[PDB]
Amino acid sequence: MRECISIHVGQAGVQIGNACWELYCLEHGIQPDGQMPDSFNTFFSETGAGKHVPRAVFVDLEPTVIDEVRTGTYRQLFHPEQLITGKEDAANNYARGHYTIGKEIIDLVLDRIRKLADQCTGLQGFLVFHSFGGGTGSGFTSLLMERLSVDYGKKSKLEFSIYPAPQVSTAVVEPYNSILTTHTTLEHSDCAFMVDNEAIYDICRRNLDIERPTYTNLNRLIGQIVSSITASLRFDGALNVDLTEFQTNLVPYPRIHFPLATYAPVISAEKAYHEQLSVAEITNACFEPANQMVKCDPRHGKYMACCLLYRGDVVPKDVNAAIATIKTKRTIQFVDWCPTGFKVGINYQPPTVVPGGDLAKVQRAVCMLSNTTAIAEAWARLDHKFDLMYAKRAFVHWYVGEGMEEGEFSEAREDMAALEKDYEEVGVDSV
Amino acid sequence: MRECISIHVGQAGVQIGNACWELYCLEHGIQPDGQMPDSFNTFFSETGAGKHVPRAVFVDLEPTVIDEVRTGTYRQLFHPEQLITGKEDAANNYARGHYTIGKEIIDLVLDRIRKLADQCTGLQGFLVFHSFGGGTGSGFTSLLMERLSVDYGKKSKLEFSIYPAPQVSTAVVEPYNSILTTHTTLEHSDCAFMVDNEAIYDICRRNLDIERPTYTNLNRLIGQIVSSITASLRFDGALNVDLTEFQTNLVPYPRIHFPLATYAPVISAEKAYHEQLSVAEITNACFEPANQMVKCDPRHGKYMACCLLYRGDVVPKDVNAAIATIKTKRTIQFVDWCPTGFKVGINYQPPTVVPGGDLAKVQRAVCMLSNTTAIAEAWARLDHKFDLMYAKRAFVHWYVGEGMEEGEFSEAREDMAALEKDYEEVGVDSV
Amino acid sequence: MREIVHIQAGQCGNQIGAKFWEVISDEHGIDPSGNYVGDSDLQLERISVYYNEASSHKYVPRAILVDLEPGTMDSVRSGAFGHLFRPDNFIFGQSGAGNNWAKGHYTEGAELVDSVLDVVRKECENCDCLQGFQLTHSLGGGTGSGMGTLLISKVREEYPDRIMNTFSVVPSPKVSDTVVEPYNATLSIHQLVENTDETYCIDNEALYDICFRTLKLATPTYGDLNHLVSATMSGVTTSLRFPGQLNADLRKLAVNMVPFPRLHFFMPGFAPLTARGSQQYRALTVPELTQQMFDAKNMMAACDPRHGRYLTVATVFRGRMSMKEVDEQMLAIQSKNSSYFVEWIPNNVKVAVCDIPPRGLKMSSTFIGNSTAIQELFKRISEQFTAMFRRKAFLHWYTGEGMDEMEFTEAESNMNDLVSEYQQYQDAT
Amino acid sequence: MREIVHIQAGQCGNQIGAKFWEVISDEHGIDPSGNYVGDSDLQLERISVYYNEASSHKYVPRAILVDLEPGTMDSVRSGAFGHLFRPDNFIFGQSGAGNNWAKGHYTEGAELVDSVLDVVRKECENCDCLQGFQLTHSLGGGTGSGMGTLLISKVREEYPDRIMNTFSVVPSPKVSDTVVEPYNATLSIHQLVENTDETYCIDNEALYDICFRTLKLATPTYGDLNHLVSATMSGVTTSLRFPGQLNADLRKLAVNMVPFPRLHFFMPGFAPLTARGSQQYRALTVPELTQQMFDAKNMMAACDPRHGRYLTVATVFRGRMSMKEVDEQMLAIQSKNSSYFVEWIPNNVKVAVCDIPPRGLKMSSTFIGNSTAIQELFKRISEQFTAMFRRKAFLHWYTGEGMDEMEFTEAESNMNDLVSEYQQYQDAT
Ligand SMILES: Nc1nc2c(ncn2[C@@H]2O[C@H](COP(=O)(O)CP(=O)(O)OP(=O)(O)O)[C@@H](O)[C@H]2O)c(=O)[nH]1
Ligand SMILES: Nc1nc2c(ncn2[C@@H]2O[C@H](COP(=O)(O)CP(=O)(O)OP(=O)(O)O)[C@@H](O)[C@H]2O)c(=O)[nH]1
Ligand SMILES: Nc1nc2c(ncn2[C@@H]2O[C@H](COP(=O)(O)OP(=O)(O)OP(=O)(O)O)[C@@H](O)[C@H]2O)c(=O)[nH]1
Ligand SMILES: Nc1nc2c(ncn2[C@@H]2O[C@H](COP(=O)(O)OP(=O)(O)OP(=O)(O)O)[C@@H](O)[C@H]2O)c(=O)[nH]1
Repeated sequence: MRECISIHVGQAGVQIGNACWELYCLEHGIQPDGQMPDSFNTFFSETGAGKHVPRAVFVDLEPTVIDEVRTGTYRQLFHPEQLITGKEDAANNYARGHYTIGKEIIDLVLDRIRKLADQCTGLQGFLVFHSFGGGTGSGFTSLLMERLSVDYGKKSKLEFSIYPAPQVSTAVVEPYNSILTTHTTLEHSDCAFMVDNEAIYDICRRNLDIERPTYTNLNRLIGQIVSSITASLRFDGALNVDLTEFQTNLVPYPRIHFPLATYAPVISAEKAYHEQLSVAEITNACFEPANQMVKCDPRHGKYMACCLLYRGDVVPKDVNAAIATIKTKRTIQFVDWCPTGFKVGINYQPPTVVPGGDLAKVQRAVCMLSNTTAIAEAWARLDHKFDLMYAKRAFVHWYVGEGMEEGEFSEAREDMAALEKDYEEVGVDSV
Repeated sequence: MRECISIHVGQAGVQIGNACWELYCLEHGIQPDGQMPDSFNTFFSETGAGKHVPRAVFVDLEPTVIDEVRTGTYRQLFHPEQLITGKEDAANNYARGHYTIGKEIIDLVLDRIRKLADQCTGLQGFLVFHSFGGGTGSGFTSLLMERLSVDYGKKSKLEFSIYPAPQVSTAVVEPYNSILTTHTTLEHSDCAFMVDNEAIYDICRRNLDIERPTYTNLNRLIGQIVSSITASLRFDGALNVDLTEFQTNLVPYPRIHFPLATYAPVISAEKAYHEQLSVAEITNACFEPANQMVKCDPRHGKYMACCLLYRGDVVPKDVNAAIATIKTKRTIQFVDWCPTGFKVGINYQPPTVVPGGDLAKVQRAVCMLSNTTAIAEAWARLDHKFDLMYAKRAFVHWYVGEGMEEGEFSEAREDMAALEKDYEEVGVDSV
Repeated sequence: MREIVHIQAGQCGNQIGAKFWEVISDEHGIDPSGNYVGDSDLQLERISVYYNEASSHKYVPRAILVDLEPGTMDSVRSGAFGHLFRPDNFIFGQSGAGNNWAKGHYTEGAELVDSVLDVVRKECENCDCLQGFQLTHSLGGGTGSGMGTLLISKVREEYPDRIMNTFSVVPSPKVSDTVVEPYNATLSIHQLVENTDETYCIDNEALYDICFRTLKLATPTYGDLNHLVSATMSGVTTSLRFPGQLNADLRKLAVNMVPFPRLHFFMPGFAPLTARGSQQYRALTVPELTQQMFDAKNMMAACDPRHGRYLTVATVFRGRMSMKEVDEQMLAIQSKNSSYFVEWIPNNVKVAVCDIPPRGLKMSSTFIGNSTAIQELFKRISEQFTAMFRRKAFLHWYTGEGMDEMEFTEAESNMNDLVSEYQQYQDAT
Repeated sequence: MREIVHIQAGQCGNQIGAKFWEVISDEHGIDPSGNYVGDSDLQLERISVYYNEASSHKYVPRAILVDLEPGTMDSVRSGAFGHLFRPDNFIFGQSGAGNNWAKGHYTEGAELVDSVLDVVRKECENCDCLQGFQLTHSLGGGTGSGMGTLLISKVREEYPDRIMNTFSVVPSPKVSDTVVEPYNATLSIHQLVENTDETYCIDNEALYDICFRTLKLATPTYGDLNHLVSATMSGVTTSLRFPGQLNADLRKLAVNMVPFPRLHFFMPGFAPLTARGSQQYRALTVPELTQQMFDAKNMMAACDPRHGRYLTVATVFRGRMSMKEVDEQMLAIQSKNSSYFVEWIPNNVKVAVCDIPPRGLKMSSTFIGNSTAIQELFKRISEQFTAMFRRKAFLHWYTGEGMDEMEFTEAESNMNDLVSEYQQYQDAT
């Protein structure tokens, strides 16, 4: 049972999945041919011949990205009837992925899901992968996850979106294509993670000691988190942290489903020996504002409900003992209305090494998922930055000419500001 | 337990720790690779791989000094996250150490301490190492000792400062950046040892029979004192001289924490056979004014409370017998209001030999830490030397332009003259 | 595979097009006969953006060559790549319009332009997903400014969804080789605003300025300025043909650059530009070459970008980059001259990288700035044109053809509204 | 890594610059092509104080060569290190100011300075932590004192925190080669007090006196005087590039020497200076060369330090020293002529050592004295100026250019206040 499929939208969606599925082949011994030379069935619906088809569908409207995966290595692993591919990129445009071109290729993607959702006895949930930086990653995903929640109501669906940074930016229209996305991902999504891209450069420069990291050095650090979140579905320990359990162990309301991921340890191979990596160091490093995976300071906000997911050679004695330091005698203030603490997700399997040579092997890890109210300062940029652009009506005619009504931005901002008011609402108890 | 970290700062501070940590590896069998081929945990937080990491924070604002350590030998012993390094040297300017540049790199040194003070079950105290001769040793330490006294209130903090010599001099603003730092170390510090730099030449001239000593023949002698002070925390004997039940054998009042170190014997290798180095001559050598570590005569002043810290093959029979000659049958007059004498810190471990070939091995050693009032003559040669320069207002425009108020020198001289009045106040009992 | 038919109108556009395909046939490793002799197969997997296939391993470029002036066809028919083009595509009249606009648009050009659209519809039929039309012409001349805008308004009638490029060499006040240059320039722009959706107003003054100051050549003998505008013409579409870490199509550029549908006049720029033998070996290093790429000297349009704040900026890199060093440098540029950008477009510098450099370098990066200092390019022409229109000199060569006299007063107001529109955002916020 | 961009104004400042980088490229082991052929890695680990990198193991010196007249550019292009410098840095005008100050500062030099600061800003941009600027020029000349002080006052406007060095060659009353030497000298120092942070008044008389008396050469044919000022130019920044037992930066000398913000005028000194083959073998052994260093003969400025008491003294050593033998010897100097030092600065002799000597010795040590006997230098010039300014001779070559006549009485009072300021501490306490 316990199968879980992962869909991938956009240039960010495939380039993560090119290196995300690079990691799962090492975490099960699966060759690049798909031929293993136990229980991999949460991510690999195998065939009788000895192959292993990964349960993923790669979607992009532009062919220039998937053809790297379709022709380089791992070209025999995937199933060629599932790498869905358009012709026009429609890039940096929400309406050209949600109304014009993405309307055409939805019926090939959503048909391919039902050719994979009919091989799952126990379907845990969907794992989308996109960016909020325009094109299909926000335009087509808003069309896809609206279409999925009609056909699949009572089913969880994670979201590993790449939220756009305040300062480091690529698209000019990058704030327009994120206010138009949160109207979708408030309703249809569930526990939509939003990592950033600038905050990894503040991780891959000091915590990881390499200079000038490429996009293949952040799409491996984003691969380990989706590994250790779903490390409970396929291994042992004292877990009970399957995706339906930690879902309503995390969100307090149906509108506070925006946690942040945080990995630890991420220490390089040169300082892997000069520090004992024990469980008190591993959790205390996991709470630094210089170690989060989004550009926000959690010391400014207050945690609602964390969720630590350990894996490797730990024991629940000193996990529960090192927690009480961070629980009580610290100044990382929790919210008042829940004193129970946080989930503990101990797993047995240690994390592995992708052989590209980025971070050396360890014995312990943690992917803490705090549902803090410091995400209200991540949307405090784009509530202002988009409003600074929309005041002059810049770039609107590339959306109002594609099918998008001009009042949608006045609706999306009105919704996304009421969410930010709702996020700052649950931060106080006493008068 | 009983761990004790040691921060270093200045051109003097790293150059001592380059040779002080050279000694501790010999006193525990630690290789230069940090891999011992019992109880060293007061100076080494080991890892599970068989390595050993020294618990020291080498800081300097100038990169050209730590890069000697970071590239030559002992480059694998330390941890690269703790060798904190600025860019500008903060050239002999107390305001560039306390206001301008030191303000920037305080938040990295103070962050590395809490990544080391959280690995300590029992923390005995801090061991700073700087010089009063300008720059970061006086400017950045004044911003550091003021910083640690907020976060770590009830904690001892030793200080092995180098005082500016009276006649031998290196800086021109040596008297300017020493009145400015004693306003810090009068309050925030605790048992601030102030060895001199000229007086160790007059030990390396006659007692040690070498000629033209470098800074490697002079920092070995300052490393042996910090060895046998902390020889109670990691060896055995009749000690009970840990750093909190020893420092209340030193201070009679909260402003008289300025003892002087004195080591004995320092007899060279060729002179090692022509003298029975026994406890009568070993104790009597500590009270020679040609054998102190500060250029001052204790025969002029009166001792308040010594602290004789033996080590090696002694027995407390003749220790208490050889003391009574020095106690009564001498003219080294004690102050009247404490007739109990002084401590005795017998330890079993003999001192070792740094293989540079400076002083041959012995069986006994002392580090007597006398709280004499002969330090008041080490400040009247600075009170006059500073006020001779400040009368013409020379060099003040290199401080008032850097973020320092001009009235601070009229405050620091006013403070340190009232200390000298206070240090001479407790010198008389009967009328 | 996105497709772009490329229309070398005029003669200067034919002069820079003969050095444009010489870049690309080297960039894909295509022999002058038309075969393939390239080494890496990553350059072969997508050549259909700029090429077709014959009944062998022999490719033929999707090119339409249009010039009323003949004989310059016989230059490129007898040059180094005469056997490369399709000989059916060579469309040329007989007379050659002599720096006239009314001739070449109304009288002479209308008797030729129907032969072109029987070829541009022949080439639109062999393309699976058409992306757009490039056309390279010289503004201010006779053919490329009068046949070209007739050709665009006939193409945009038939293809209102495909994108349009225009590498118009504008006239310059210092280097002018035509007395009726401020007449053919201001007549073309009115029929260039409403139809094309992104131009590239390169100039011929700053190209002469580069080969003396930056490139430090002795004699710029027209095989360089027609080459230097070919490098920044391959550089726009170097992401359509090569797998990049972060790639950008032509639709991605025109959705990132124009904030209003009338503001498509871009000043391109290409870097690195070394010396001939000195900086390419000794002095220049090639990370963080955006300091060269943003300079006033290394522009194509002869305008001072310090005289007006940028609206949007696209920097298409090519080399094997490192995306922190691309983006951390890009923030430092935006924070340095923070008054030189529009306030209400925050974080405007669009990046785009590739994986294959030009053959002979390691890194390279074009730059496509949509400045507002392009109003100085149009304030010179609308000064010179309003001087000659007072005396109404040189008017019987245009009113002699089927062109009214009120067409000039209509075309000047359509230009002066554009300079009023571009000045509307230089001072406002 | 602290960085020092190195300008070279004037002709003499270019004549000593070609023998300055000749010293350093030997000191770091750099071939004249620009590569690295050094043995010890402690050289290569910090060369970024004075250099850059190429796209190979090849380094290029951070130099900006400015002179109003060419030919001296053709000397360093055709010299031993022609292919070392960056050819973009070679900034040179056309005319060359003929020993005029108003020309070269007001008229001619203003047309060149904006071409310089587009290369200063390029070199300031490729540096991580800039330490300061050092420019080597010649006072008394035309383009080393007119262009030079214009270049300083434009740089200190843009970088008011970086240090400033100036290795100016002051005129001498005996060896004078210019009739308007007491005009261009006394104009520079008004614009040299307010902007430079620490100068180095090297005279050209004592350099002719060293090569006869101390060095005992036969004919000092300008490859020595313009070399000996480079050996003390590397001696100041020999602690920035090499690990020492006790090292001092350019900020350290600029904070240990000046007691007041006006008193930055240093007379440097270098030792050991043997004979060519005689004293380096027959007589001299090299510990305690300070008694050579404090001599009146072994100075650079042509002033007598016995005629005026020292204020502060920096002795940067270089050899493998022994810090007792450095400091105990340094006390014996301060106790010998105890009346030759100022009273209210006790223990003024700042010391600093290194670990790597110059190639060809074992020990070496410069000396940077901030005396008050430098008032004897300015008392000569303000004597010669006040003689010529009575008759107002040679004024139509300055007032003919854009310079007034009250500027001289304003500039002479600024010098006579400086000599009034340096005399204020010679006799007081
Ligand atoms: N960028 C370049 N422009 C050129 C070059 N040679 C000429 N020209 C430019 O093009 C202009 C003239 O070329 P045209 O094609 O406009 C002449 P016309 O349109 O009348 O077609 P023909 O008479 O058949 O030549 C001239 O003013 C220049 O501005 C060149 O080599 N490169
Ligand atoms: N240290 C050296 N000084 C020199 C040398 N040759 C000349 N000089 C000195 O420098 C002075 C030369 O004047 P300049 O260098 O300033 C020549 P100026 O800038 O005035 O005009 P140009 O000749 O057009 O460069 C001369 O009076 C001498 O005092 C030399 O070889 N070395
Ligand atoms: N963290 C991370 N982000 C990426 C990576 N690759 C692309 N991105 C993000 O992707 C964003 C751009 O959106 P795209 O992924 O190109 O979405 P798209 O426009 O539909 O893709 P195309 O249509 O093919 O252009 C940028 O803001 C990048 O931040 C990556 O490897 N790692
Ligand atoms: N006793 C002793 N003193 C030293 C030694 N080395 C340097 N010193 C002293 O240290 C002072 C040097 O300055 P630092 O304390 O390091 O502070 P600083 O001014 O910032 O110096 P830098 O960090 O190098 O810029 C001098 O006054 C010397 O007296 C040494 O080996 N032994």
